[PDB]
Amino acid sequence: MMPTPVILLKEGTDSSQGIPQLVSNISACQVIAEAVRTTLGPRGMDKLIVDGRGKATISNDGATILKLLDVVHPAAKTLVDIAKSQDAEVGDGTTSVTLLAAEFLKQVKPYVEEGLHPQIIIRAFRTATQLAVNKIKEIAVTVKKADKVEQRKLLEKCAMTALSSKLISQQKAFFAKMVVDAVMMLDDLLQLKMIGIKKVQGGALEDSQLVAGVAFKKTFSYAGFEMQPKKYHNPKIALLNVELELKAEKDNAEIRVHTVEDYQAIVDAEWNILYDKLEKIHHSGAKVVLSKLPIGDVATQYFADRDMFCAGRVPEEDLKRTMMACGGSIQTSVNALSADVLGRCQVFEETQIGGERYNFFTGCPKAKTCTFILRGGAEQFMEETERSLHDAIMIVRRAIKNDSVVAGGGAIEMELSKYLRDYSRTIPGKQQLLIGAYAKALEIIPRQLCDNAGFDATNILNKLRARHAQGGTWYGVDINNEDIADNFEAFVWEPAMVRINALTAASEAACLIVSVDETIKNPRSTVD
Amino acid sequence: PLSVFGDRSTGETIRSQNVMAAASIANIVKSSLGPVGLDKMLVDDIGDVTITNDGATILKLLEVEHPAAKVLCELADLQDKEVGDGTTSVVIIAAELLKNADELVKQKIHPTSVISGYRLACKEAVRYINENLIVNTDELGRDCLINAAKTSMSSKIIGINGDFFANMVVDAVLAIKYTDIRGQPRYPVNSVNILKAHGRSQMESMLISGYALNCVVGSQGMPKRIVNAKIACLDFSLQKTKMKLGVQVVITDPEKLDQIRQRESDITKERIQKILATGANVILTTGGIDDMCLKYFVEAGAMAVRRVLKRDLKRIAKASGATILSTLANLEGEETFEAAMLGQAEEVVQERICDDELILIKNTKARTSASIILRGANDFMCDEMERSLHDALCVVKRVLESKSVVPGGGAVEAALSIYLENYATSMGSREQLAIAEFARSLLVIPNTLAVNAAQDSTDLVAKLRAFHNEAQVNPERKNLKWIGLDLSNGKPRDNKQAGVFEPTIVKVKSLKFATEAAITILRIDDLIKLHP
Amino acid sequence: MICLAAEYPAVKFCKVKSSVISQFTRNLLIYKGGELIGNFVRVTDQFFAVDLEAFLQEFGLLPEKLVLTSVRNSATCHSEDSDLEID
Amino acid sequence: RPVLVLSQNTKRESGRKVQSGNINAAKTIADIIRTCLGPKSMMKMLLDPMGGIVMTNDGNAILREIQVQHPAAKSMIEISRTQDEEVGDGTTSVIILAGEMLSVAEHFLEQQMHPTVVISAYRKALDDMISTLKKISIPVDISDSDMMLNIINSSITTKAISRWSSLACNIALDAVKMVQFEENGRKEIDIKKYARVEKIPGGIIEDSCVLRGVMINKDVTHPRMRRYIKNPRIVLLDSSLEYKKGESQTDIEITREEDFTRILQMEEEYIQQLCEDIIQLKPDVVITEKGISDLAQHYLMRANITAIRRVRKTDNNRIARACGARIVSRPEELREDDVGTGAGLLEIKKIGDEYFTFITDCKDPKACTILLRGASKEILSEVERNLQDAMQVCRNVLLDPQLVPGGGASEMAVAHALTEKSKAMTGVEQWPYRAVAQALEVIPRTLIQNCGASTIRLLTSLRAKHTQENCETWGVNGETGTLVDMKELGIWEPLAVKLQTYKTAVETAVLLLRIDDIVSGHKKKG
Amino acid sequence: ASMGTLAFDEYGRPFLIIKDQDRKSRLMGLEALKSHIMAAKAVANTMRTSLGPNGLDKMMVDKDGDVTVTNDGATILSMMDVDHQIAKLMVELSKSQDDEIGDGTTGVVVLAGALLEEAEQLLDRGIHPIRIADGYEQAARVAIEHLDKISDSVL
Amino acid sequence: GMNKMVINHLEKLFVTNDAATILRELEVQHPAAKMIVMASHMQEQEVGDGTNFVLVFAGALLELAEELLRIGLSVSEVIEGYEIACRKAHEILPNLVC
Ligand SMILES: Nc1ncnc2c1ncn2[C@@H]1O[C@H](COP(=O)(O)OP(=O)(O)O)[C@@H](O)[C@H]1O
Ligand SMILES: Nc1ncnc2c1ncn2[C@@H]1O[C@H](COP(=O)(O)OP(=O)(O)O)[C@@H](O)[C@H]1O
Ligand SMILES: Nc1ncnc2c1ncn2[C@@H]1O[C@H](COP(=O)(O)OP(=O)(O)O)[C@@H](O)[C@H]1O
Ligand SMILES: [Mg+2]
Ligand SMILES: [Mg+2]
Ligand SMILES: [Mg+2]
Ligand SMILES: [Mg+2]
Ligand SMILES: [Mg+2]
Repeated sequence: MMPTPVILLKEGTDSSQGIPQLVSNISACQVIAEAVRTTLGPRGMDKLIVDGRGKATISNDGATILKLLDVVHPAAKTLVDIAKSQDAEVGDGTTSVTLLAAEFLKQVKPYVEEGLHPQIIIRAFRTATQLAVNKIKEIAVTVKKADKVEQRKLLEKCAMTALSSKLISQQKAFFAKMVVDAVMMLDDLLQLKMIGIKKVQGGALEDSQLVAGVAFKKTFSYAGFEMQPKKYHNPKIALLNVELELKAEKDNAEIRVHTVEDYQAIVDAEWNILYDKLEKIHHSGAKVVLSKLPIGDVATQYFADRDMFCAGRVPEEDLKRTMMACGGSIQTSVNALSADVLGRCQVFEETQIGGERYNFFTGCPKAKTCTFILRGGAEQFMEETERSLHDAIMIVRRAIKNDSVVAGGGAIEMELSKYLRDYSRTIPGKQQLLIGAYAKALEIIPRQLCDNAGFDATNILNKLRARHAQGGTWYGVDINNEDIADNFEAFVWEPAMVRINALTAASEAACLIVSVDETIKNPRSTVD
Repeated sequence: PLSVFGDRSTGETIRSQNVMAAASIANIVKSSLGPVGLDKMLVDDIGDVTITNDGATILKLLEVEHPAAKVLCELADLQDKEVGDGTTSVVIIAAELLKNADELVKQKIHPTSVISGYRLACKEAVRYINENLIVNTDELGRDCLINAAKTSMSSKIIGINGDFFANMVVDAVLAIKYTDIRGQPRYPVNSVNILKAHGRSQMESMLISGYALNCVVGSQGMPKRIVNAKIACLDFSLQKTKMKLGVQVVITDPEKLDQIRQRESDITKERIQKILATGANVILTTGGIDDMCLKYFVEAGAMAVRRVLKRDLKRIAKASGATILSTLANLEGEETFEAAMLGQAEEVVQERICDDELILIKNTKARTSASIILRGANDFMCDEMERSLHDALCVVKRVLESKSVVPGGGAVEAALSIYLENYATSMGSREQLAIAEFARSLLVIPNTLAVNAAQDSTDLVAKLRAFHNEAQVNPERKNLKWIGLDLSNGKPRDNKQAGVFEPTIVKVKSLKFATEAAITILRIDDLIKLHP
Repeated sequence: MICLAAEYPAVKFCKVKSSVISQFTRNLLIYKGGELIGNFVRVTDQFFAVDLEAFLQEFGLLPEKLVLTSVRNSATCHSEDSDLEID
Repeated sequence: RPVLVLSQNTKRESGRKVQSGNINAAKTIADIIRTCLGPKSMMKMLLDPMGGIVMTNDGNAILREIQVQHPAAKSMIEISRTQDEEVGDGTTSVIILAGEMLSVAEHFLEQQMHPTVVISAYRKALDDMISTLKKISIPVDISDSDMMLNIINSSITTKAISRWSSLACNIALDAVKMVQFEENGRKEIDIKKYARVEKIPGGIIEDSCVLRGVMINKDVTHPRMRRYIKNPRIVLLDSSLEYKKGESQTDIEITREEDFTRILQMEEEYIQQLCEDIIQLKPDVVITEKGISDLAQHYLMRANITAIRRVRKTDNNRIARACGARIVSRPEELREDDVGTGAGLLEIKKIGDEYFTFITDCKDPKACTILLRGASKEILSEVERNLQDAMQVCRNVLLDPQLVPGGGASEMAVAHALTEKSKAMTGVEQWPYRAVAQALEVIPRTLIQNCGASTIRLLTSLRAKHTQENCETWGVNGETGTLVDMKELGIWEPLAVKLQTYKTAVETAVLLLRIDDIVSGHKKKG
Repeated sequence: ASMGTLAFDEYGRPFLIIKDQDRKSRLMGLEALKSHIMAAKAVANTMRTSLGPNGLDKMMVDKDGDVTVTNDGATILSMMDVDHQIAKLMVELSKSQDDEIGDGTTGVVVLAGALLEEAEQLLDRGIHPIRIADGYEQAARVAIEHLDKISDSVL
Repeated sequence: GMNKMVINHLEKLFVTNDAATILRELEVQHPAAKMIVMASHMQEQEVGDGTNFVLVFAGALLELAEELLRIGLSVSEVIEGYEIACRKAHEILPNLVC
């Protein structure tokens, strides 16, 4: 280069181009994949990440681990982005997508180093991915009977498979059953906000319970609350959005009087307004009063005197769940508290759970919502339990949308690799090398499973290849038996869309990474 | 727990780091391979500039910190020392071997199995090369030497100049040929004095039918051209005689001081008179010569050259038949010089070469010697020409000593890859992968050759492999073993008829050294770096 | 110093910033074998290259006293295996 | 400092950037001295870091004083030095040609052509260039003084000394002719050692002359010695004429009273014996490279002998060549033929405020001194450089009697010949061949640009003219900017200078094209 | 084994992946497990002296200089100032035991430390830690069933 | 064409092969390059495509103008020739409609 007294780009601009740039991008992607490599399979191990403020996060989910990493490499960020996309669309496979994309890049790296044009690799990736998606849709097993018992069994097996990789894998059947029940209680949209998740410190994992109703933590009771009865056998619940306490009528309101009689009248008018609201609530017939807005001490004592329960400052989401469970309506005005706007539940109760008081609304027959109460010895323990249950819930929702399952444990990808190699054997040969590289890269997941489990990956892979060659679509890795087995008969089931989205996202990420030839980094502004 | 004052790396981390270092070293010199390779311009951060294509020079000049990179650099240096050619190829092959071996290791293949497979593959490759890929040079003649020199000088600054430089190299090597005991023709390269001087073009560099000294006469008095030279080689200074430490002059009678002082120089005067009385014409000495002895030589009409290099003087004495004389002491305790110690030459001239003068000892009798005067455009070009010339001389020496040559252009590498990937299935269960990876890594040479020419490496290497597979499968197509790479047109070509040859020793030594270096680096799975 | 370096190839003439190494800055170091020999500071109190050479030689520090080759001759130094005529 | 395979200060760059940077650096080096070519060139003022001023228009003088960081510029400067040392002329031309060829090579490098193809085309073109230059050359008769003077004038007309062109040509020709030597069947010129140029500031440049002998800045050791000898017999010596210590340690031990005086008397007697040995040859002048004792001076004056001491070795050799003497180290071995007879006058005269020794009437001298007297030191230095160029040109044409038309005629003729040669190549390398052939037009283009005439019209006219059969001697008049035949203008150049310039430029282009990677920052590692 | 991994690319170009990767440490696999077991063993061995009727108190001093002489394990661990994440896990375990039961906050830490100490020498013999965890779960189920078997009811 | 990763002064990553987008995120400092960038942006605003065409054509025109200046032509002659040729190209272009 030359000094060029007047430069084109400002000082600090960094430019890298050519084969070395793409090789470096592939290496960075390999590093990112290795960062979450050992979290895959029933023998996977959690990762602990400490942030700047000293908080430690323990997780097995690949998307969370990648997000917690402060990745700044422009090419490496693609893997994090596709992991986040897989988490958003599907909810499971966030570890598989990064491994698949990095394996694609690693397999095509030698061809990049020798000067092969990137567009050929991109075309080969697109063709192979289209063929693999078509094959997955073709060979996916579906039940065209809509049997309730069979559908429930399929959902439970899918939840168990999605859960048998986390710290709650020991109790995977219990959690899977509760997850299936919670999803089935959702009405038509399967909204995630309709499944409350409560974490309470202390207690074993088996102490966690699913509430066929709604439950929330006690919210800053006032004086006289302890005199209210804490159990009702058929209460009517008044869902309100009302501030029940003495206060100014309006922010801009002003009272101008010139007589002490009017002064006393004004004071009595304020008291009578409050008592009129309270009397309307009481005469509505309700026994439990919940409000998003604060409820004052005067209202609390008034409700206590009538053997009635009140709870103010309830979170809005908890009121929505209570409305969906009991079946009432949130009222901003108590002027018309008719019978049809009052929620009903069989049993209301306040009980102590590990040093905290929780209100329970059980016995709802028409509830369209749930509430998970999770017990654990630490807040990170419960956070990881919540993450695992979220993965299971997403899988069960997707299975509810369509019951198309493929056997897991790497069997599906072994079949895909066999099919892609067979296809590649019958083409001219320039694309054959790249399609064979794609098929070889598809073998990473069973190899990673064997490596994590401590097996010998080579022998297991050879046995799997020999089995798939001679017939048998659903033979994967048997982790417990140190061998291979028919994973479909072992009930290791995955929704087909999981692997479909994984392949699609990995292919898109690999194509985007390969297509880039030059990277430019402008100096960062406001250096101060 | 260890409480070791240093850093520690263990497992895949250190292995990946070592492979990183080896790959970086390989990528440093990967762009200077093959005829479509290009030179490099090194700056020594004080303004000194070096332009070269030789791998050994590049690796020696670079500053290296990582131990594995140091291993590869020392490997290149050893390859240069023991063979003289293929310094880039051995480094590239070793780095590719290490990369593929680590790729195998990352698949839970034990490094011992990889090392055993590499050893077996290297032995089988050497055996296959010796059995099949060698070509005897007895039936080829001088054309084989010319082609080998031209191939060696490809990728160098004297590439197109090869048509003349190959003839010069062959003549220079053949001039210094001698046969020792056991009747073995030995070619003592590095006895050819290579002199550099900028100025005229490459085409008109001189090959001396004698010897060339980078020295001049000690004084302007003596003539600068003697026809029937009588060279007298001396290993002592011709100066005023000074007594050693153990001798001390003490004078009590003052009348003897003048006699002492006169004798102090009359001793050297008598020595010079004895030397010149036998008819000596040219006097070369390693020591200095002061003014009075120079005047003696001027009056005698002879030549006196001082501060002659010891190796140059030894070569001159051997070529001209003279004998080095560290002293004029015979077995009778006297001080005599006889004509039997005089070496003769057909001419001694002080030629002028680009505003500077040097001494040419033309056509020494009783032995033939050669020297090369390289003419270029500047110092850097002359230095690179000298390096390329040394590479060509080493290649010609290897070809003349061992009479077996192999086709160039990656034909040997492709044949070895095909044969080894076929042979790996013959035996072994886990070292089979190691042998297959050895075969695959042997293809890095034609790949780099194709890349350097901006040709489609995939198609060219695929066609080469198909040709060699047909050669190894069909008995009647065994003539396809010579199918190499023609980088000018980017097509496979029979290199045996094209005249692209390399000594077999180059390939064999490169394979052995690369395999040993890869094995040495592969044994490390833990690094401890103590703080200084 | 630049002029003197030509005549003294055995010397290692060099310069260095004072900042990297203000009592000595507000208003020539000689080494030999790691030990100090000359420590002349503020030499302006006590110029030309000839003057500096004479000043350094009067203290007996500058080495006491060259044909010019074509460009260069040497290539390396090892067991060259010089020609040994036999039979 | 984790890992760091290479050192932290090792910087590496490679690719198209390196080639572009090298070519741009070469172009900048060319642009530095582009305006200093031709009879109408302008001088430049260079500030020496040691405080001096170099005012010149020579290419090598300008480039040698420039310090650069880009190694391609270092290569170009080394090219300039090589051209100066080999032939001594054409220093700006080779730099400009190298820059032009590197530019036209960058043209192809921007496309997908490998540098090796360009290099092979350049080598073929260079061979054809040499062939055409040899073909279009003409012989010269060295016995013709007028044509030798014309050649020297054509060489020096582009320098500041061109005003006194006749005087400069006569001085250079006389010096080169008389320094020419023949001994033992070996021919030599050796302008570097003999033909010394001595410059004395002051006077007028019209008084400059070359003497039939040697002049030195020396005076007699004793005033009583003669400062004017008609036909001196000169004896040259190396050893001192004073009592010196021996090599061995020679401690004495005096016990008797008279030994001290005896030792001093023997010192005096040794000096007297040396002086008698000198006097035995009956000389008139004694020159010594070392000191002469006062007692030796007295003993020499007793025989009426002028003595000069502390003479440089080169000056003593020059005097020996001029007066036909031989330097003798031991006076006792002095013989008759060593006495220098042949000097016709020796005179110590005062110039300005200094004494100068003249030996300026030698018959058939083989050495000489050019006495330059000018306005100042820098002007005299420039005059010395111009006269050195003249002497180098004279030596080149004496060694090679071939002659080539100048003023751009040779470049255009060679370019046309190479163009019609490339017309029948039918290959991929014909384009670089034609480009490097047409790159020779930068010399007539530079001449026209410096003259101030219209570049495009003049080059088009010259190219059209060169397409005819007998038009190889048509160039540009650098003073009027018009096409003119050089067999009338009279500008001619030695063939050796053109051959060296072309070869050096082409090889510089090849050397810089061969490079595509740059690494720097490592220590010397001695 | 520390300060992450740095490569700076095989072509010499800068190779940055994670922000401030030169100031971030990283422990992997067996070494990390050993360090965690060491920290947990240290915490449990500190706690075990305050177990039982003859247990001795720990006299905690906070960052304001106030002194709290106590024998409750949960209080001692909550007032402790630790940086190791495994020590924080021990503190959280004691807090959870205190929240759920209110008694036995010292026994839990000692039991966990003993379990991890045994798991250390189990890992040294080449057992996957997940297998050890599964065996611990099975043994804990057996122990809980036995506890239910031999329990007694009081009025 | 190959995509390019551009990191602007805000660490925002752009992956595209659009000339206008690439030039927008680049920190161009040279005034002449700035003028050519403005020309490309004006082409983008007026039409929406052809920015890379504008950039490469301007670069080629400027290099050939530099060659013409080197061989001896004046700036005014080059400018008038370019204008005449541009008018000729605009006249020719309607006849090339297919
Ligand atoms: N019981 C099992 N046996 C064999 N393989 C399993 C089993 N359960 C899950 N897997 C495999 O482990 C892989 C990783 O799943 P998991 O870690 O839960 O999420 P992710 O796919 O995001 O890594 C899946 O591809 C699945 O095939
Ligand atoms: N004319 C040619 N055609 C094809 N290949 C060649 C030719 N000349 C040399 N080669 C090959 O190029 C390779 C690189 O050689 P090079 O790197 O220059 O030697 P070194 O390794 O000693 O530096 C050699 O292995 C040789 O086989
Ligand atoms: N009177 C003249 N008319 C035209 N051209 C001339 C004349 N004198 C010299 N030249 C040309 O000028 C060139 C000499 O330029 P010069 O300044 O000497 O450069 P250099 O010092 O590198 O030789 C020669 O090639 C010659 O052809
Ligand atoms: Mg999962
Ligand atoms: Mg070679
Ligand atoms: Mg000139
Ligand atoms: Mg207790
Ligand atoms: Mg467009």
